Amino acid sequence: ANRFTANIKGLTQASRNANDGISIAQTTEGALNEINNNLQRVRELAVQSANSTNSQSDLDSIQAEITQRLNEIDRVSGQTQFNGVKVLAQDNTLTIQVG
Amino acid sequence: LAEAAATTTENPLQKIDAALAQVDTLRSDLGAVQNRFNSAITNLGNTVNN
Amino acid sequence: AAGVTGTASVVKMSYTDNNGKTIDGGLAVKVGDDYYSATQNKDGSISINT
Repeated sequence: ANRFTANIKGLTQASRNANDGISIAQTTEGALNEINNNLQRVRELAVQSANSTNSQSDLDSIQAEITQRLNEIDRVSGQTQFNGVKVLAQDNTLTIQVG
Repeated sequence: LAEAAATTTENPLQKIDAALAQVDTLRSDLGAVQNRFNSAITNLGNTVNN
Repeated sequence: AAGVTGTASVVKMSYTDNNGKTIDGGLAVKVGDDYYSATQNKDGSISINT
């Protein structure tokens, strides 16, 4: 009975460990979706840029929003974090005991 | 305080066009930044939900 | 101080586009093909922006 109780409690806490894992994964994915949105919008702008009709002024106009969107991407990447974990600032491998 | 012009302006077109370029540039900057803020809003929304 | 080698002179900026339209800016300092944005001293002398 003692051994079974130990196993029960261990698996119980593993439940919440896995739930924290799902939470962190959800946060990361959430950040990535909007990152993707900005990249695709910048792609639209880049395709627009091909119009040789554009004057240098209009080219700078488009360049402005391109720069702003890129800088926003950097901002989100730097600022995102789960409980302080800079989930988009460095290659990492996070441990989650499940047994 | 501004003086009173004593000789006719030369190439006024170029100067007025420079002013127009300045103002349109600033307006385009405003347009981009506004999108910045809206994207930030959506970022915050997903963050709060999660 | 910067080690720039060549004659120093004060020139005014003019830009032209593919349309053929042209504009003019402020003042700058040109050494060879290089340029530097210039600011007017109140006395009529010129300085390089940094």
